[PDB]
Amino acid sequence: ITVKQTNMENIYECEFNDGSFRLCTRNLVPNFNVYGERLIKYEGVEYREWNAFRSKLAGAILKGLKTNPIRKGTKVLYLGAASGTTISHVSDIIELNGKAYGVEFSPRVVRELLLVAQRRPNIFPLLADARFPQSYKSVVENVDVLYVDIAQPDQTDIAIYNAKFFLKVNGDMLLVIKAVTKDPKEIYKTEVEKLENSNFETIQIINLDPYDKDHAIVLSKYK
Amino acid sequence: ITVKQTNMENIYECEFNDGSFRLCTRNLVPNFNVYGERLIKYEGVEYREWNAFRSKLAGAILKGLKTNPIRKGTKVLYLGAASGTTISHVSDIIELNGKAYGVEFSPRVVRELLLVAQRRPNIFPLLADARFPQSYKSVVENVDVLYVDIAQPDQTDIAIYNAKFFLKVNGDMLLVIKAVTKDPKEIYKTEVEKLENSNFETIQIINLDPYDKDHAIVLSKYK
Amino acid sequence: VKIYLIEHVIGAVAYDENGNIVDYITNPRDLGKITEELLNNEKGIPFSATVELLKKVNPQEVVVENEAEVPKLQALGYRVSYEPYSKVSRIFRESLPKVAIDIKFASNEEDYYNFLHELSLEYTRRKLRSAAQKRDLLAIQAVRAMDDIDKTINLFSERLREWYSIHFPELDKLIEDHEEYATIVSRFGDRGFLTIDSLKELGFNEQRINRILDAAKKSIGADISEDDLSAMRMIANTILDLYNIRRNLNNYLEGVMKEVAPNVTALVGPALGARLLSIAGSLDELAKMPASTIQVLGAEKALFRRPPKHGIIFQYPAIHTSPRWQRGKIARALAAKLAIAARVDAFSGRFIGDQLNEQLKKRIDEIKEKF
Amino acid sequence: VKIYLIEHVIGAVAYDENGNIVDYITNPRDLGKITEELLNNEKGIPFSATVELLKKVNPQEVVVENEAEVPKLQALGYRVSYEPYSKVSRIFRESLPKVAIDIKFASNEEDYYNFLHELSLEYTRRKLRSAAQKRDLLAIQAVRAMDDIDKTINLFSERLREWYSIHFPELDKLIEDHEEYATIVSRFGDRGFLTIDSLKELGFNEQRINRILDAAKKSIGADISEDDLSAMRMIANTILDLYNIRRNLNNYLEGVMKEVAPNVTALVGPALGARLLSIAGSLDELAKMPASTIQVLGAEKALFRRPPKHGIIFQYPAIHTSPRWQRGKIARALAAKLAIAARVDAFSGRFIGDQLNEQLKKRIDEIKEKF
Amino acid sequence: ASYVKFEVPQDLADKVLEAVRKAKESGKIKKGTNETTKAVERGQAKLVIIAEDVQPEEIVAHLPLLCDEKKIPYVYVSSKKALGEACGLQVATASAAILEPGEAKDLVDEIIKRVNEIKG
Amino acid sequence: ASYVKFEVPQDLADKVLEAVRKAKESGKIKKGTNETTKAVERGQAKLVIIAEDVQPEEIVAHLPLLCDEKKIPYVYVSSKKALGEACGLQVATASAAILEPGEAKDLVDEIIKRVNEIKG
RNA sequence: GGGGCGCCCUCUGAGCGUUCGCGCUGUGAUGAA
RNA sequence: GGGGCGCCCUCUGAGCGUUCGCGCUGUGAUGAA
Ligand SMILES: C[S@@+](CC[C@H](N)C(=O)[O-])C[C@H]1O[C@@H](n2cnc3c(N)ncnc32)[C@H](O)[C@@H]1O
Ligand SMILES: C[S@@+](CC[C@H](N)C(=O)[O-])C[C@H]1O[C@@H](n2cnc3c(N)ncnc32)[C@H](O)[C@@H]1O
Repeated sequence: ITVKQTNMENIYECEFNDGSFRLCTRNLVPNFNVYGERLIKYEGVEYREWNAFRSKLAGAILKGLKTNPIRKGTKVLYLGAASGTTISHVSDIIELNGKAYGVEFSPRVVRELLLVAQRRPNIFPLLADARFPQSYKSVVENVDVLYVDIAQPDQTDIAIYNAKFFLKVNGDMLLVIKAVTKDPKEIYKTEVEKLENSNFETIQIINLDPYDKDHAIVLSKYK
Repeated sequence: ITVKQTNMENIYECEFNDGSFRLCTRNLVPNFNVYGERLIKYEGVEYREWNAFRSKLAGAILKGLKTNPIRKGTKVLYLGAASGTTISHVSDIIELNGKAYGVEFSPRVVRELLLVAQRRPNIFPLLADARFPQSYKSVVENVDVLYVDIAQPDQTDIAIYNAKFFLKVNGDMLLVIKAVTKDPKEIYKTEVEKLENSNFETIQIINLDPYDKDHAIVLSKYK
Repeated sequence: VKIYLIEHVIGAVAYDENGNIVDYITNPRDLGKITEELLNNEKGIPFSATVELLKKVNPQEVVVENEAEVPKLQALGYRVSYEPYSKVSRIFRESLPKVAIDIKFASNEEDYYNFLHELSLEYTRRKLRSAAQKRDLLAIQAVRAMDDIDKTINLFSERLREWYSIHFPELDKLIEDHEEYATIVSRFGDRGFLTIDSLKELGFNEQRINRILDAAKKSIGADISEDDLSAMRMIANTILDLYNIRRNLNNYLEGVMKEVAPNVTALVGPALGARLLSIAGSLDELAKMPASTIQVLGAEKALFRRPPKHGIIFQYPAIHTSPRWQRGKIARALAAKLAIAARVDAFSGRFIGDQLNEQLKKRIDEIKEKF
Repeated sequence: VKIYLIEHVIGAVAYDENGNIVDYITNPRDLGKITEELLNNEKGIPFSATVELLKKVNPQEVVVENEAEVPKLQALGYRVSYEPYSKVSRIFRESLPKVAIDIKFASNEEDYYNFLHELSLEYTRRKLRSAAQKRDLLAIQAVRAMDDIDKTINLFSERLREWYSIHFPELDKLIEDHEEYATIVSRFGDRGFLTIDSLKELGFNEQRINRILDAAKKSIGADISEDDLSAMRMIANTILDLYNIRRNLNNYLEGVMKEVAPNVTALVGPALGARLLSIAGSLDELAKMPASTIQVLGAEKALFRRPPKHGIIFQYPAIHTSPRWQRGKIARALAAKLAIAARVDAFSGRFIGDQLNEQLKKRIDEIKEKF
Repeated sequence: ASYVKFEVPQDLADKVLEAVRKAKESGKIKKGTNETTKAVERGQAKLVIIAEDVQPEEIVAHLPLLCDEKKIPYVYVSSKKALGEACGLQVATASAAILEPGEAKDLVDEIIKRVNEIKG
Repeated sequence: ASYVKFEVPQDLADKVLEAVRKAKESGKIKKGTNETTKAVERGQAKLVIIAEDVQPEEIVAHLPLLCDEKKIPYVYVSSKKALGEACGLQVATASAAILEPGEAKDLVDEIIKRVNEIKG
């Protein structure tokens, strides 16, 4: 067992006795997490295992995401919070000085998000439809990164709508698209690429195969 | 989850949801094993996880052992039986038609071997010193493979002594030596290589790093 | 004189066309009020803070963030328009950590986000509060399981102690904590596997470390082998599992208790409120129980004329810390406020915990100051 | 006329210089005898089968496998020599599966290895039988834990059933097996996650599958979400863990029971023999208890003049299968042979289970044939 | 108020008040939310009187759905201060229950048959 | 035999046999390993007689270390067949105990003082 | 070990503090485990 | 022949089956929960 600092801030890698590497986050709240993810100690500090197959974000990092906008003190709007797995890790990366506003739709899942957001005082959970940013306009704040992972056919302009509401100028956006691999570059993803180019700037398009054999992420800068 | 047949008989590989491969044996006795190793089902048949870091043999297989003498119907003399972990897997590979005579010295460990050898009717446990094959000459049988893994400085000729007792002509021998890696081939292991060449034939020398950062295995044919 | 209207958790803020604060009315730090007004803001009803703000400015034209409000504000006789993502509304949120202190909603950043946290949790439970019904019975099963786990731990630890005493009799009386005992059996096994540095990795002072290792060599117990160790460990690790499951169920309990009956929870706590529902049968059956019945939910003491008698409710820190003579007068006050809390959650109403705790605090302080 | 002497589990075999059988005396299939003679062979004392073999040949010169025998065979007046890995001794072992049948030690291969298995286990427990003393008390703690686990399972399963009935009331009466119930909760959770092919993967007949899924749609219970599922699963998986731990302790029990008191075990079984030691306190205290005291180890029935009265020992298949009137006469016979078995293991003596079971079998058959 | 099931005329409202006043010196009544709820559960209650101006409303909202279960009628009064002083008290009461009518036996029997018409 | 603590002369061996025979019609004795062990535990036993030729030996090996604990002397006899027929039985006995000496009161008191000398 | 009637159904129900102005109180005073 | 205190109070202790030859038995017959 060994814990090594990686390129991206507050994100680590975990060397194992069997040789395998699993992504690592600094556990912001010790003692808990309990049953599910594996807990590990190395030189005093407690760390949490970040599986790259459950998390689309963790997939993207292993998939070679060049620049990660989520770091220490980052404020994020997370559209598609779900059961809380993936945000708990951004909660860890963000640290206490940054904040995570999470918006999830189905009640069946939000109740789980609550438990996660209970112990972590940087996650602010919200039961709301992402199509109506007016509904949480009154609760949230202007953020630095827009993470959008909704089970909708029209995600692209649901995010855009949300962006001109809360996303800071010169900010960043991580979109999740149900995207297939050849030797062009982004001509394949022009439908969703050009739709943004009306008011956004494309940086990276990343196909999540084989970590997620369906989706792909588009990192974008807001003008 | 998926189970695929490998080169060696009665030995399988286990594809996982997280991608990792762990060696696999056909569980000869179902329902049990219980607490410790992980139990898995695939298309009716039950399989047992074979960890390559605890077992020196499993290390050797992953380390690229070209020819394994232990197959279906093999009779083995296992010198250094210990707590039973590794023999239970050869018990599985051997199947009911072959037999495993296990010799372990320290009582503290044999009692555990008994529990393992209880449920498996192909393992015949023996509390005995491997330096005195006369002590079990009366119980065992002539075998096909000699596995020797003793915590002694003089293993090499303890095995040789045991071999001319029980090992069949044209049979095989797996020795474990506290053996370092460069670009000769077996000039490094000449001390134990030449000692055998008086009456044995060397086939493979395998350094177990990093599965076992100390030991190495020498597969040998008896003339 | 055109005013841009911002409605937020902190209150109502009037801006000019260039993002300068013209006037503000600050929301009070009450979770119950802000939550309810936020639900109204979705339908288009403005904050009472907005009505007050608009009264003390009476602008020429107002422009609101939300289009649902336009008619409701035109009903008061104001000229109303609607911009969605206005340059003003953004500028407000760009400086949101600061303006919260600037309008005097909070003293610093920490307690603002500590408020926003308590809120975000409450708000998103109110939208759940018109629930998938049966939730109270689940909490009952959750708190009963915790009692079933605690009762199990004692059974296994006693058996583990009696078993392990065969190898190490000295350890049984050295640590009366059942958890720590099972931890030592888990990672070590044999006595001679214990080191000075291995024991500090669990958080032990030097005065007990030198008692354990001195007893390790001076052990009267017999030698043990790895059959017994692997067998003892099975129970030892299960004890450690149950100790986790109990702490984890307690976290689950809080999440259900604050969702189904949040007003009861704010008074007594999650665990005590859960245990009250267990005796009643359901949430509705707690509301039908009057103030006098709640106070005596031990059931064994009244039927004579249970363990920790006069009310099961006395586990409350104000009846436990305070001396024996005050206990009668406090138990009534708690049960009276518990009665309200039950009925208000049975209707599935708002949050009134912030006032009820302050109403109980005033009366507890009025009992302590009467000698 | 030079003879090579081979001593083995099957018996004593005399070979000529070229690996041809000259004469043999076969060992009887008694575990007790062969084990004891094998311990003697280490010191150099020959098998009684060898003494008989050498008498019916009286060779010119004998050559033995083991050097410890040379003096002990020269004491009888034979010319003795010693070859270690003789070409003869190997040839014997080269054909060992066969010669066992050839000298009529066994009828086939299967039961030979089935004997050799029972032996290899016994032999290597005899070398352990002069034990690191305290072993009996461990077995007591092991069997008490099994009773503590069984008592725990019922507590958790009842709680799991009452909890899960909120989501699925129909399931509680459909499966009376506590294990199967917890398995369904573990891998599935929500009712609508169950398929026809998913249920056969656990070993269910078609007549009950169509009862479950028909009750799944016709469920009166309320909708549940993943808080409750993850919470219910904690208990459900723990029940499945304990069900494993119990079966695993039972395997550990056998390994201790056959080591510390193998003669008691051969009569009643591992579990019943363990439970007898629990009431006594130790192995020595069972030996001091006479035949009459063992028979009445219920302690509650005798103090009146317990659950399944006249002796705790009646769980034995011969007192349980046979009718009510024979039970008095069998209970004495078992307790009499149990008395011997206790004292013979208290001295840490040989194995006499193969004769004691045959002695009890003859007397049970003599009770059944008297109408 | 949302816990008020039916509209109550002022004539029947004052005739209810007079029915309780008579039972304070000729029969037996219970005063206060706690005791009123204890009367309906036991089955001793004949008529339940509920105040309309209670804040927060939730304190008495359980009674109407409790009284329907044990088949006992209930009537609303427009004021809590007018119900408090009527019950021989110096403070206001939220709900009152009647066990023994006394001299208001014919006055109660008229009330219970007038409220059943405006229900359905 | 290894459970025999001390060497017993044949003269005292036959004088022990005669002491039990007299107690069968003048006193009370217990016959058999089971009853003999029950006598020593209760404290009713005065003298314990053990057979030397018992197989397996382990059936009676507990008695000598039990009788030392409750301070009761014990003597060995060379044959079990000679102890069986002496006790008025047709089968052999492994051990016998005396509770009431009867006409062998002076004969037992001589035995208990002759065995204490060959012990130490 | 089996069933039909009433009862406690699981506190009491109006006072207490006071500087004699008035305060706290049936949205529970006081008396009990 | 009659009653109050402590003690050992941790089944009983010699027979049963039989073809009338003899068998199974204090290394526990038979009687009980
Ligand atoms: C594929 S999941 C995201 C998984 C997440 N990264 C994790 O592992 O924790 C997408 C989620 O978006 C939610 N969702 C669907 N429609 C939504 C909407 N209109 N607004 C907000 N969330 C929505 C769904 O409930 C679904 O669980
Ligand atoms: C390194 S361990 C083998 C581990 C084994 N492969 C496993 O994982 O199950 C070697 C064992 O040989 C045993 N041993 C030591 N001396 C021996 C001897 N003289 N004869 C037989 N076994 C011996 C020791 O008890 C030790 O546990």
